[PDB]
Amino acid sequence: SCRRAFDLYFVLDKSGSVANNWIEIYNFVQQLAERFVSPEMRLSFIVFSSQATIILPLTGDRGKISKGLEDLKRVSPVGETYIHEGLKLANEQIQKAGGLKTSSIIIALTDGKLDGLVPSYAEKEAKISRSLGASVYCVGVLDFEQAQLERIADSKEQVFPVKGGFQALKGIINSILAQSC
Amino acid sequence: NIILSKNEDSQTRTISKNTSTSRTHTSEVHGNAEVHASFFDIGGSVSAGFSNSNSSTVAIDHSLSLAGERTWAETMGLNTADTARLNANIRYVNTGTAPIYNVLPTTSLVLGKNQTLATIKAKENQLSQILAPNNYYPSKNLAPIALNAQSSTPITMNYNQFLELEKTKQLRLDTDQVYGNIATYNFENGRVRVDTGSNWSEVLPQIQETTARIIFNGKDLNLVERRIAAVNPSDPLETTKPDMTLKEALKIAFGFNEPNGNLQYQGKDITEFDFNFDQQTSQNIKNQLAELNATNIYTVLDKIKLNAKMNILIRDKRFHYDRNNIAVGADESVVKEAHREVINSSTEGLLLNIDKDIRKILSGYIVEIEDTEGLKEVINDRYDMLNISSLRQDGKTFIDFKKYNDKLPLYISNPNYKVNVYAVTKENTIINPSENGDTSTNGIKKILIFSKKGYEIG
Amino acid sequence: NIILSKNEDSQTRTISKNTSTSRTHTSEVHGNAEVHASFFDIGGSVSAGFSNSNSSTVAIDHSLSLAGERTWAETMGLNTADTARLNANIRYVNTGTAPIYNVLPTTSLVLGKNQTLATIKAKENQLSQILAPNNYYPSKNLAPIALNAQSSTPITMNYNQFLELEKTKQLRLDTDQ
Amino acid sequence: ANIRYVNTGTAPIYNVLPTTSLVLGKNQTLATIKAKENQLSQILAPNNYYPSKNLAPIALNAQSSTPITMNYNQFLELEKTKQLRLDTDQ
Ligand SMILES: [Mg+2]
Repeated sequence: SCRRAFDLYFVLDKSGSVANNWIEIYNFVQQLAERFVSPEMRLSFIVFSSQATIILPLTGDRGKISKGLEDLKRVSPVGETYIHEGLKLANEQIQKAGGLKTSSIIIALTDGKLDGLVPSYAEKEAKISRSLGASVYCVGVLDFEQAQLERIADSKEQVFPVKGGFQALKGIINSILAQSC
Repeated sequence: NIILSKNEDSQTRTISKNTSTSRTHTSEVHGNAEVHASFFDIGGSVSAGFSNSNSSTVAIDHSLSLAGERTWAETMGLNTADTARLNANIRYVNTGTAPIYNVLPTTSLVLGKNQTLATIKAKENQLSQILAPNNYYPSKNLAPIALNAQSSTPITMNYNQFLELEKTKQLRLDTDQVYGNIATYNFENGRVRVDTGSNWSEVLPQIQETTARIIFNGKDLNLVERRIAAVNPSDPLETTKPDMTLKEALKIAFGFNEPNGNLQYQGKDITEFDFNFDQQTSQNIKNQLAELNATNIYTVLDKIKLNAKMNILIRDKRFHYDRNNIAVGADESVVKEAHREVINSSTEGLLLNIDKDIRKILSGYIVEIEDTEGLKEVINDRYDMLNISSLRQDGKTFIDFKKYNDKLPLYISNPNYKVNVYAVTKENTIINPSENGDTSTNGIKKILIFSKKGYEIG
Repeated sequence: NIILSKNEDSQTRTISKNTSTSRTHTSEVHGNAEVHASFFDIGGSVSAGFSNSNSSTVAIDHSLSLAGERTWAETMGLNTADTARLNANIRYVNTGTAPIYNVLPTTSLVLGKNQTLATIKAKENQLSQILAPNNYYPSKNLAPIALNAQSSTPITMNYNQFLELEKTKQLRLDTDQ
Repeated sequence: ANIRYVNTGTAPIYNVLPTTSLVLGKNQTLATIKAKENQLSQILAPNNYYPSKNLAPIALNAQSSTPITMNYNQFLELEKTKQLRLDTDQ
């Protein structure tokens, strides 16, 4: 039915390919953390590239949340595009929270321009997410790969282009509240 | 190079990495390896550290081949009840002083301490090509011979084995000494003939039983062998030989010379190499340094009598050495020096004229970026992302940061940072994740080779 | 000349173009080709540009054979899961200063940088003809020898390969000594 | 098993090695090892193990179409003494 406690995961692509439009990604992660301000809205930040890292754990304390936003602000997008690794550090947090016993919303920011095995593993690691009672959101940047993103998130719907009339913020925040009471 | 594949839609279910081979000369251990009682007997197990026998050693490129590949397993798709077939391209190469005109050696490929994966011995007389000195068999300008690929029984390898292979990424190659017959002269009509009546297997042991063996590595870092006409006291005949001196030896054996009165080698001074002898040769020389009152052999050098069966290992004192006596990795000092030279700095890749002798002891380079404050942001942060250093045929090592950054050049948000590109010697480099899954460059011992500012590049 | 056909009503499903062969002497590159570290060693990889070894090179007539033909593919009818058999007429030819009286060389036909398509080595002593200087083996006034066509294992070539062949329309011929 | 020929005399052998037979007990022969002749060109010098101590020891029926058969009663004896015998020709 409906719920109140949501856990948002912010997997961020800090690869060189998206070193230009990093701010947009930060803004989307700032304009989103600015919205959901419910004590039950535990946020978590993650940034991948040559390897992902847990910038902000899963918690609802703006004391550390703002701290994270301050760090994501001072980031230099560079390195390969190992998105799967990021999506992983996301599920690792979920499965440690309760697995299905947790309503999570993984939001991955990337160009969707994966290469080699990354696609295979990303798509797979992504399904590993939806296999834990969670929803995947591919908020791509630049002329991202709509195709890939589709195979990464739930459906072509959870694919919102950061660029637009809040199409992302709106379509997303309103798609998340469409599950709240 | 080798090529591992799942024993028979399969095209990417196969890994193909390159390899680096190099003659070896395995010595003894430190002093604790439990050796059977038959070790302190006569001839029994007393290998005297090193003896007669060719044994090369290969290493499998630990770098990447695809994208986010991980554990050859998932890459290929091998499960407990599966078999993996090995295949590779190898070339026989003579390092001695004489050539072989027909039957090549029967080399056996081993994995670990005794697990033989196969025994390669291409047909006899099948080839008429010549295995001349310092000249790879299948002429470098031809097609390298390929293992079980041109056969009815390939190379079997079970999951447990295929597992080990990954754990070390290295195989061993032992080769016998049965060489084809020998090519001799013929005063009559001055012709070069191959006498079916004389095969090395007959006239070869003698050489090893009436000479001095010296392993030097100056021409490169590859152990070169040579035997000099030493003398034996117990043998009347073998006394008819000209008395030999370690000095004179290093002059004809390899080519050491006396430019201004200093016995050097194409530049390096005889004092830049370490002298290592075997249990026997040790004494035979110690007793000389005794009746000659001296502590430095480099001095009484030209006064050391080389007796048959004597073994000596002259290796460059610069770099460090392993168990097989191979160019492992020198000290940070020498390392840095070789890179002091710069030719072109770019947001794409550095172009240097790094020293060959050095570059050979380097596994790879770690590209990172230090913030004006003190941050350690690294580009290729995975142990398998060290594969960057290229090499133009002009003799200049070309580095590239792009090979590990979405094929796009550097990202300088603030042209005041510090592009820190380190170097990792073989001895230090890692090849597999930690007890956990640390695919990072965290636990490494790299060396600072570069460090220019954002505005000091472009 | 060579003759490519779909590995076994088929009469026009086969392409037959002529070829131009000529001894070669491949030298070194410009100065950037990434060569393994074993290049600046003694004897190792130091081919000194060019050395001892016979290596000819053929090129396939890129012109037309039929009407509006296009892409050998549609011409023959080769699809991903198909095999194409190669065949050709070749002649040994001595260029040196001395003649060979019996066993001819074991030349291997290559495609690309290492893809060997076969290794031709007609029987030894089988011939008593003489391979005199500046004189093609199968006397120009005779019938040119033909690859796997006079054998139990022809010349296998998959779609991907048959594709490359078209992309360059050239094969390589290396010969021993 | 992994075995190695080893010369103890005063002269060397240059080719054909001996035809040694493995026995169990007083007459129960378990096999007769006699690696191919001329197959090897290595030298069996004095006080020097055949497969050079710095190499790979030869292994019985493991590199063959008929291994080494041993029934329960035999396998039993083996345990009862934990010792085999090796006789070699000349
Ligand atoms: Mg990218």
